[PDB]
Amino acid sequence: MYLVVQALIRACIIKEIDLYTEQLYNIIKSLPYDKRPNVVYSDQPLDPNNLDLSEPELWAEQVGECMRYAHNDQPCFYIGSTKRELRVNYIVPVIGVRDEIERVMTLEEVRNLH
Amino acid sequence: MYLVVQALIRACIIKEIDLYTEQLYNIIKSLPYDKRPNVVYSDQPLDPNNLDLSEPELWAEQVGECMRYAHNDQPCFYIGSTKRELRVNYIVPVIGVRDEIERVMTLEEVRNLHK
Amino acid sequence: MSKLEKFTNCYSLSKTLRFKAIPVGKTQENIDNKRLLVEDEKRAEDYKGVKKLLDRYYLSFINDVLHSIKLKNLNNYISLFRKKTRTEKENKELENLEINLRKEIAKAFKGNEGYKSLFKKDIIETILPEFLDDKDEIALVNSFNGFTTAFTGFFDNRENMFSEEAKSTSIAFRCINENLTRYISNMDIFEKVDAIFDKHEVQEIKEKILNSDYDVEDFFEGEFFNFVLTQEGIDVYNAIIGGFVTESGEKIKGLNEYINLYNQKTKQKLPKFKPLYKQVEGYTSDEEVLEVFRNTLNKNSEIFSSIKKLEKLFKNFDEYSSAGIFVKNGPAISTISKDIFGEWNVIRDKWNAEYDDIHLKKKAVVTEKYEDDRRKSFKKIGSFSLEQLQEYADADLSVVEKLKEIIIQKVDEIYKVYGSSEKLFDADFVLEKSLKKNDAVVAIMKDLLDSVKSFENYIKAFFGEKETNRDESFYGDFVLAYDILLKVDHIYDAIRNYVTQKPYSKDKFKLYFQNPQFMGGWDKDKETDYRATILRYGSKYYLAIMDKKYAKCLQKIDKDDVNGNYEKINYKLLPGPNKMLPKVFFSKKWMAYYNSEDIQKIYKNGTFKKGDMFNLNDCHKLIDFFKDSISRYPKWSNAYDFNFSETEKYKDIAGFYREVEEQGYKVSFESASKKEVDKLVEEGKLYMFQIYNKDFSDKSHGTPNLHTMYFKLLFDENNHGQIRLSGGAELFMRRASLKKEELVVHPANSPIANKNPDNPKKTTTLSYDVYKDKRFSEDQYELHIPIAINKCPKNIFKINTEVRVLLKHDDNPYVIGIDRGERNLLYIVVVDGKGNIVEQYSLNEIINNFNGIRIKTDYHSLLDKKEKERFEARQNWTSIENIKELKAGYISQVVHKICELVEKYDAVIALEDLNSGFKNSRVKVEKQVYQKFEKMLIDKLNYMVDKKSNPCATGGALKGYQITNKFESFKSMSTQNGFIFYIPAWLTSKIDPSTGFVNLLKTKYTSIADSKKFISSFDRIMYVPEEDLFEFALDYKNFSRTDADYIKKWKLYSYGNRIRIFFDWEEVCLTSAYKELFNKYGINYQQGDIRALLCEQSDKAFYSSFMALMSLMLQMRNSITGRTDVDFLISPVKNSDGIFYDSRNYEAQENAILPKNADANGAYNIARKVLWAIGQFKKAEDEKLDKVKIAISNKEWLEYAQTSVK
RNA sequence: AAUUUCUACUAAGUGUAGAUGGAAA
Ligand SMILES: [Mg+2]
Ligand SMILES: [Mg+2]
Repeated sequence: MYLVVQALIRACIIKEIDLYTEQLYNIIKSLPYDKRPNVVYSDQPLDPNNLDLSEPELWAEQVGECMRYAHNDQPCFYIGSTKRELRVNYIVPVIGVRDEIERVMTLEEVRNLH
Repeated sequence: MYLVVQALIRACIIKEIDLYTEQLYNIIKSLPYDKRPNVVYSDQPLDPNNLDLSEPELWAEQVGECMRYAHNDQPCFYIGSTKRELRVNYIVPVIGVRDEIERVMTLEEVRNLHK
Repeated sequence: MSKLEKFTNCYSLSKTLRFKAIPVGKTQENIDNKRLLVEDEKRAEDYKGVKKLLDRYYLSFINDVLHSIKLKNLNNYISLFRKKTRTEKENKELENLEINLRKEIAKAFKGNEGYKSLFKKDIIETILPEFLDDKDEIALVNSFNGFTTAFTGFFDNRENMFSEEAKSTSIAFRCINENLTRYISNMDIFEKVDAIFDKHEVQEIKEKILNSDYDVEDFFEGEFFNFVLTQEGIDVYNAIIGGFVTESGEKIKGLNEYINLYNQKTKQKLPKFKPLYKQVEGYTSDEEVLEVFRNTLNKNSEIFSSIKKLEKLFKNFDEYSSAGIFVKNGPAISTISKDIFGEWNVIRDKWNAEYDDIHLKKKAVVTEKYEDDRRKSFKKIGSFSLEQLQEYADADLSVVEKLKEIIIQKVDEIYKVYGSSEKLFDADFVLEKSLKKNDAVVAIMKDLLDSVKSFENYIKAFFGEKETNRDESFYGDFVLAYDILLKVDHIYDAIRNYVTQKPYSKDKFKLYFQNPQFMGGWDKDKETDYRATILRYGSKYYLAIMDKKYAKCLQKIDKDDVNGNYEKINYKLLPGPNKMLPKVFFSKKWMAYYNSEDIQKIYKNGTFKKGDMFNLNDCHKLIDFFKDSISRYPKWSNAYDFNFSETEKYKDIAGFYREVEEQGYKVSFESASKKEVDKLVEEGKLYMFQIYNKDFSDKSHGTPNLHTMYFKLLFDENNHGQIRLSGGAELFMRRASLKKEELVVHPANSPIANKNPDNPKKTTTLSYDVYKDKRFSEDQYELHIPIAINKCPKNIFKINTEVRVLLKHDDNPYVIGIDRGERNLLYIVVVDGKGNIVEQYSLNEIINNFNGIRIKTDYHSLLDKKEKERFEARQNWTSIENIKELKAGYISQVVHKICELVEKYDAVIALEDLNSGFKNSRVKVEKQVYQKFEKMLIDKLNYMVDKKSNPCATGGALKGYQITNKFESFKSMSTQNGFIFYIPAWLTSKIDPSTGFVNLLKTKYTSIADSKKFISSFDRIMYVPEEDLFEFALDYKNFSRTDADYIKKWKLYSYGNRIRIFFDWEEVCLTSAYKELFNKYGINYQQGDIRALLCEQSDKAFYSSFMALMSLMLQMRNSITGRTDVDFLISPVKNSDGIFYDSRNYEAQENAILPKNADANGAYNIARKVLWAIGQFKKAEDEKLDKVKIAISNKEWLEYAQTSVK
C-alpha cells in the first residue's frame, strides 16, 4: 500500500536538499578563499538535519572554487585547490575541522563566518 | 488513502516553487535594471510550469529590486519601481507586454538576457 | 562690487531646523520606568476627544445665543432685495445694509454673553467642567489643566467662525448669504403658488404636528427669519418643506412632495422650494474603505439615484425654457464648442465676429490693443444662454438636442462601467490581497469614480454663477440632484489618499515630560521652569532635560578639570525690546530708584512717539532715561555688553529698539564636570538626548547639510547676531510604523546592482546590511528647534526698486532665462547685456559633484522610465504620485543650478509667467509643477547661501544674499520679484532669432474664394532658378491680424526640408514638393511672378494641397516625437548676410552664438524680453523707475526682436 | 538602497549630492 509514497518522499527531500545547496552556493561564492568552511562533500544529496556524521566516509576539507555548471545550472564545487581536480555536486559545512565532525554548521553561521 | 497523497504532492509543488524562486532571485539580482525581464507576479505561489496563462488576474510588468526578507530569508521582489511599494513574494518571468501575455519565459532565456 | 554684494541683512526670516534625538546612556530605561510616554501618548490620543467636546460646547453656545438675536435691518432688507435693483448706483447702499446686518449679528458674538472665557485657558479649566453631565467626558477635560498651549491653533481656527470676513467658515456669512438668499427666494416661490395647497389637506395637518402655534403662515410671513437662525429653527423650516417623522413610521407628505404630486395637471413644471443650509471615507482599514465604497456608490445609495435623476432631467431637455438654462463661461466653453459644434474655437470666434460688428469699426485690420480688449470683454462675460448658443450655429443643428445626446452618452458610459463592476458591489465579496497591493480591485474603483467624476465635472458647467429670470422648473431639480452628486469628490479624494498612502507612517505625538512650559525657551534664569539646556562635548550637542522633581539638578556642578567637561549654552536673548523696555521700566517701580518731573510729565503726555514732525531733545531724553537706567539696573548691566553708539547717530526711536535687540544676544559657554552629569543621568535625575543627523556621525566625510551648518553656526564665535536661536523648541516621539516581520534587507556581501545607468561602477559589495526604511521600524524621538535668520536687519530698503536702480546704472547686465521644453525638462540660456549668448545648456542631466569627481544623474530618461511604468500599471494612482514626487525632487536640484549661475554671473532671472500662457500639452514639466518651481526658487533666493563657502564671506551661511521678497501667493507672480522677472511667453519659441521673423498668417484651407484671395495677397511668387527656391515676396499689410509685426515686408523662401506630422511622420522637401504639385496640374512656374497663373485652377483638390505646403513652409518647429537627436528649427527667411537660420548648423558647436535646439530658442527669447525691460530702465529717471512697465506687449516685442539683429 | 524629512542614489563603505518652516486646521 506504499507504491509511490516513497517516490514522493525521495523527491521532496531531494528538492529540499537542492534548495539548501542553492542557498549555500552563494554564501560560499562571497567569501575570501581563507574563510571557507569545512565540507563533507559526497556527490550524493546530503541532509543538514542529521547527516549521519558517524559514518567514517564523510571527509572534512575546506571548499575550493564553486562553479556554476553550463549544461544545466547545477552549482558544482571543487575541494582544496584546482590542483586536486576534485569536483563535487553536494556539500555540507561542518565545524569538524580535520576528520572528527563535532557538529554541522548552520546557515546563519556560514554567513557570519565572514 | 489516495486523498492524502494529493495532500502531499501539493507539498512537493511548494518545495519546487521555493527552489524556482531561489534560482530566479540569483539571476535577477545580477541583470542591470534596464534589462530585467517582464514578470507575472503574485503573493501566492505561482507554478512556472503550467500557470494557465489565460487567467485574467495576472498582469505583466518589469521587476525592480530583488531584496531579501529580514526574519526568514524569503526573497521578496519589487514590481515596477521601489517607491510603488508593490512587494510580491512569487514571480515568474513571461515574454508578454502588459496584459497580452504570450508565453512563460524559460530560465535559460532569463539567464541569456544578460549576455 | 557686483550687483549682489549690496543685498544682505535686508529682512527677518525664520526657519525650523529638525533633528533626531538619540537617548544617551541610561535615559531610555528611566523614561520607560517612570512612564513618561504612555501618559503623553494617552493625551495626544484623546486630544481629539476634547476637540469634539469643545465643538459641542461652541455649538451649544451658538444655539443658546441665537435665541436672543434681532436683525432690525431685516424689515428693510426684505424690501430692498425685491426692488428690481437695476443698480444705477443704488445697490451700494444694499451692500452696506447687508454688511451692517451681518455685523449686528456678530455684535453679541464678539462682545457679550461670554466670548471672553471661551478662547482663553479658562474654557478647558473651569467653563467646560460645568458644561457636562458625564464622568467620562469630565475626566478628559480635567486632565488638560495647564496644557492649554496645546490648543492655540485650534482656538485660532475657531475665531474664523465668529467673525464676518465674508468666508465659507463664518456664521454670519452662513446666515446671511446662504439663508436670506434662499429665504426670500422660497418666500416668493410661495407667493406665486400660495393658493394651490388647499386648507384641509396640508394646513390642518402641518398645524397639529409641528408647533400648533404661529402655525404655517408666520414662518413665511414677515421677519420670522429671526427664528430660523437656530438649529431647531431651520429644522422646523425644513419640517414645513420636507416634512416631519411624527416619531413613528408615518412620514406625512411635505410641501415639496405636494408640489411633486400636484403634477396631476401633467403640465405643472412648477418651481419647487429649497431648504436652508446649516453649519456643523476610510483611511483606517481595507474592509472599511471597501464598505464605504459600497455604501456610497451602490445602486441604492443617493449618488446613483442622483445620476438617474440627472439622466431623466436631461432626457426632457426639450420641455424646459431654452432661454433660462445657462452654461458657464470659462474653461467649459472650450470643450462645449468641441462637443456641440465640431471645432475647438467656434463659440469664441462667433462671439468675436459679433463683437467686431458691434464695437470695432470697419478698419482694414485689427489693432493689438483692440484685440486684447475684445478678449478681456469676453472673459468678463458671465454665462451663456442656450438661446445664444443656438444663435451661434447654423440651421438644421439644434443645441439643446446635441447637449441631450452628449449627456445621454456620458450616462450610458457610467452605466456600462457600473455593469463591468457588479462583482465588487455584491454584499458577499471578499479580498485575496490588501487593497494597497490589490489592483483588479482598485482599477475598478478608479474606473467607476473617474466615470462619475467626469460626469459631475461636465454637468457643473450648467450653472452660470445670480442672473436674470432663469428656469426654476429646471434649476430646482438640477440643484437638488447636483448637490448630492457632489459628494463623489469627498469619496474620490479619500479613497485615493488611502490607495496612495505609503506603508509606513509619520504619525507622532508631543512629549511634555509632566510639564506645561517644557522647552518653551532657553533662558539662564528660567532653567528651573523650562528645564531644557543644550550641553556640548567635543563636536556633539546634547539636549538635557532635568525631571519633574529635581529642577535644581544642574547647578551645583563646577569645572574642576577632570579631563571631561560638558560645555553649556546660556545667556538668554532679549524678548521684544520695543515693548519690553517700556514694560520692564514702567511697571510701577519708580518708588526708590530715582528722585525728576520733566521726564514724568513728558511720560504723561507720551510725547516720545510719533504724531509730530520730529524733535532732537525730547526723543533722546527718553532714550537717555532708558540708557542711564539699564546701565544701572543690574539684571541687565552685567549680562549684556551694552556698547551703544554715540549720541549723534540716533534719528528716530526705532533705531534705539533695533540696537537694544541687536545687542541682547550673548549665547555663552559655561563648563560642567562630566562625571557629575553622567551620574545625574545614571541616578535618574537627567535625561540626556543627543542631537543627531547623519552629518554628525563620525563615519561621514562629505559636505554637511544646510541645516546642519545652521545648527553648528548657532554656537560659533563668528556668528554675532545673524543666525540666532529663537526660543520655542519641541520634542516629538514617533512610534515604529513597520512590523519587524516586514523589513527587507540587501544582505551582507551580496553584490547589488546600481540603478544609475550613467554610473561607471555597476555593482556594490557592502560589508554590512542595508535595510529598507530602517528609520521607520524603530521608536524615534525628533527635535524641532526654530531659528530666526537675520533677526535685526540693517540694510532695510525696498528690493523691487533697488534692483531696478542697480540695473539702470549697470553697463553689462547678464540675464538668465529659463524655459521648459519638449525634449528638455528645463532649458537654460544666459545672455549678456547686448544679446550675445554666453552659455546655454539643458538641466536634464544634473551633474552631482563630490570629492573632485562628477557623476551625471539624468532626470529625463528617469522620468521617461517612470512614464513607461505608469503606462502599464492598471491603476495609475500610486504610479502617478511617484512622478509627481519625482518632478518635485527634480526642481530642488535645479534650484541649486540656478543659485549657482545667479552667483557666477550676478544675473537676474527671467521665468515664464504662468497666468497668461498655454503650453502645448506635450511639454514635460506641466504647469502645476512649474508653479511649485517658481515658489521653490523664491523661497531659496530669500536667503541664498552656498554650502561650500567660508561661513563669514558674503554668500556664505551667515551673510547670504536676500534677492527676493517673501512668497505671498501664486497670483502675485507677475512683472517683478527681486531678481526674478516674470515675463510673458507669447511669440517666444516660434520666432527665428537670426532676423525676428514670426508666422502671423492663417494657412488652413477653407474654400476656393479664400484661397484665391490668399494667393492674390502676396506680392511675388517666383522661381529663382539660380537658387532653386520659390521666393514668396509678401507684405504683412494685406493680411489680417498682422498688426503686431514691424518690418512688414518679408521675402519667404523654400529653403530646407520640413517634418510633416500627418500620429505618423514624413520628411518632405519643399522645393521638390512644389515642383511636383505644379507639374501635377501643368503650371509653367518659370514665368517670374506666377500669381495670376496660380489663380486659374478651379478644383478643390489643388488649394486643399497648396495650403498644406504653404503651411509647411511657415513651421520652424519640426519635431519627430521619436528621437531627441533630430529636432530642429529652421527659418524660411534670409538674414542680413544671406544665409538661413538652420538650428542643425549649431548643434555641432561647443558655444554657438544663436540657439541650438528649438528649446534654447524658447529660453533665449524669454531672456531677451527681460533685456528689453532693462532697456526701458535705462530711459526713466530714478524717481520714476518704480513705474516703468515690464509687461512687454507683442508689438513692442516684435519691434525689439527685429531691430536688434540689423 | 541606509536619511531630521523629501528626491536621485551607493558616491569608495553604517554613507554621497542638492533641498528642506515646523506646529497646528
Ligand atoms: Mg528612495
Ligand atoms: Mg551630504
